[PDB]
Amino acid sequence: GGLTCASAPQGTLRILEGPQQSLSGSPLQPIPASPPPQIPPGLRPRFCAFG
Amino acid sequence: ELIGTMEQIFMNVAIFEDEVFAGVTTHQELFPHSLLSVIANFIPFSDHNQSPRNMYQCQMGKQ
Repeated sequence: GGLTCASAPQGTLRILEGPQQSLSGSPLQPIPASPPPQIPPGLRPRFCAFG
Repeated sequence: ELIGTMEQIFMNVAIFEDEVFAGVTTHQELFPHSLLSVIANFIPFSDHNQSPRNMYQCQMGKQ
């Protein structure tokens, strides 16, 4: 029950949970481009010149 | 992702999908006019008129 002292420890192993692999996909997923505005189909002159 | 006030001085966000590159770009804003208030969105064609015109329109609409 004396509990004598011991020598100096050489190395200290650190145990830790691993990096989060297979979380990010190898291609990227962007928000798609909002489309450029279209001229709508079915546009015709509705105004006739009077008389 | 709810980016806060101090994260986005270290993040490379992108506005357009074409401006997204590989390895450099890590985020993207939702819609590209997100930088504007509710009232300054209500201004039609904001990107064509000059800036104090917009800053004056935002206090026209509130009058």
